[PDB]
Amino acid sequence: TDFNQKIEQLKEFIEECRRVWLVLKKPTKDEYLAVAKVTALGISLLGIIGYIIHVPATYIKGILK
Amino acid sequence: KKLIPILEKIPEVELPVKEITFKEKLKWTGIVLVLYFIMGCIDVYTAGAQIPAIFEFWQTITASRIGTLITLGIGPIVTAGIIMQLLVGSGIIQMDLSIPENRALFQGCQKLLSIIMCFVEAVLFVGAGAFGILTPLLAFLVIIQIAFGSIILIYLDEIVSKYGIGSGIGLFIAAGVSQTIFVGALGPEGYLWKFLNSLIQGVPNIEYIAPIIGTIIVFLMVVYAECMRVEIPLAHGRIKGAVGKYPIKFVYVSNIPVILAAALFANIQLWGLALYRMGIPILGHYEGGRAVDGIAYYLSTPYGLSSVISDPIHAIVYMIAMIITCVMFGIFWVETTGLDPKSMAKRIGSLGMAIKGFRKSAIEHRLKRYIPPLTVMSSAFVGFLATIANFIGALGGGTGVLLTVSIVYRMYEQLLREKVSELHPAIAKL
Amino acid sequence: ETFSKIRVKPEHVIGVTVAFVIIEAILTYGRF
RNA sequence: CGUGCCAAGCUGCGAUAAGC
RNA sequence: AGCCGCACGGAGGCGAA
RNA sequence: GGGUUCCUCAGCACUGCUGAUCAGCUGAGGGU
Repeated sequence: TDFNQKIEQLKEFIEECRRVWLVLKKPTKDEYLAVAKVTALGISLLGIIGYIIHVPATYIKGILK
Repeated sequence: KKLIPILEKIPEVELPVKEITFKEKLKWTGIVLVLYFIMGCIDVYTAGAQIPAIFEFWQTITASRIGTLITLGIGPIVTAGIIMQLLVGSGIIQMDLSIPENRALFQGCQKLLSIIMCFVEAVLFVGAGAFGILTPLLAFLVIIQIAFGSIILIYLDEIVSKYGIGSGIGLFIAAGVSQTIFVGALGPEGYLWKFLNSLIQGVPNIEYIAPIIGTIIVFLMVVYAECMRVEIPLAHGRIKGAVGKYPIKFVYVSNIPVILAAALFANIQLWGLALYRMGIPILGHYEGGRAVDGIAYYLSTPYGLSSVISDPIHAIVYMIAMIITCVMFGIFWVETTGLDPKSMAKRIGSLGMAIKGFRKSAIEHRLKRYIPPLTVMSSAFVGFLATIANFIGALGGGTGVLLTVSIVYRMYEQLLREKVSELHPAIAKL
Repeated sequence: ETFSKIRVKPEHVIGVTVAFVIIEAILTYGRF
């Protein structure tokens, strides 16, 4: 029984989410671009350093293993 | 009364009320970043140069690296935080932080546990057969180093947290993923090459470039999602205008939250295998390294290289499973830690000056009403995204990429709020 | 704030870390 | 009496409103 | 080759169409 | 007849036969 209730309710709340939604802002080539640009940038920035450290430090572990 | 004695014994970091220049917060952060790589690279002192593959599931979230001085990484700290949110979350240990007591209680306490979980994980790791040779003597030695390295991070986090920019954890994670990418794709045994070479060799291997694509796609997707937002707040309109909204929950709301959901699963695949080759199959039958049956199995993220269709049901469960945990964490974080009332209102209204009126009652109500979308959704969604981000699968981690990208942007913001606060020595709250 | 009866200046943790590195960095590698 | 993103006075203008 | 009256703000906009 | 003096919020340089955290006062919104 209760199960039916809750099921009836979620359907309601979820519908309450409606009147709330219908808003989201799709990104514009301009904004989207600029952003995704900084993201990848920082990503590679955090990646490189790990490389500079890793790669070689393994050339060692490896040539002395 | 509380565990205040040993709690007062646990060192902390000296926070200077002096002038900490942007240039210094920056330079500081950087020093932490590097010491991170050093450890993440250095291997743990252990004669058994032979280690049983790796746990392609814990690293990412735990942004660490098995076999190195940081083989446990942020893992403990996260675990710890997970429990707290669990207790102080399901009311089990109801606490109204408000007072600097509960606040500093919840904290100090968790910190300790972090050191507890620091060793536990260590032992659990070796006990899960993360290295192969259980020489009671050698085993002991290892555990030492292991958990002690993670300790350094706990304190390096503290440093960044009070001497630089952004956050240790946040950083650290982004630190790892970024590297995992730049190296995996371009490093020594780099993929871009393995692919490029495969082209030259004359046998174009779509499996060498694949994972690299996986990452672009994710990044692109994850970013879009990280964009979603509301809008003023005044009109401008476009324009402006004066006053001053006005936000609109989004993705970074359920950040720390999802970090905990994924981390929960992290401690299950670890805790199951651990309590597998060291007892009874409570959680699942691993074999082959990871798990091939049990709670463990149904709760193991599918990513790595390519998406696995050959197990629909497996997908479904995971997804739904991840969603539940996500929502749970999100709630235990708002009970909690989500846009409060005091501070909110207290500050709010401002833009004192013709442009022309202001605000007042009713506004708060409306906001709260049209604000119950985040928390639940924010996470429910994210968690979904994160998960699906894994089916697709990508370098560094389908779910990890989501955090990184976010952490990196919240880290850009940090760099700006700073570039400015470095001018008007006062508005350190607007 | 913190109930940590003890105060530790970052310069230390950093140097203490440079410690872990040197120790194991040589404790392991540079065999013999 | 209106008209400006915010516009009280002055000036301009007139629902095409400091303009077409 | 600037401009958005007196009117030097904030935001935003117009101008080699 | 007055004309916003009404209600709310924020205020105290002005007005209030003293003072004021109050107000028919000052500012912004709202209200028929």
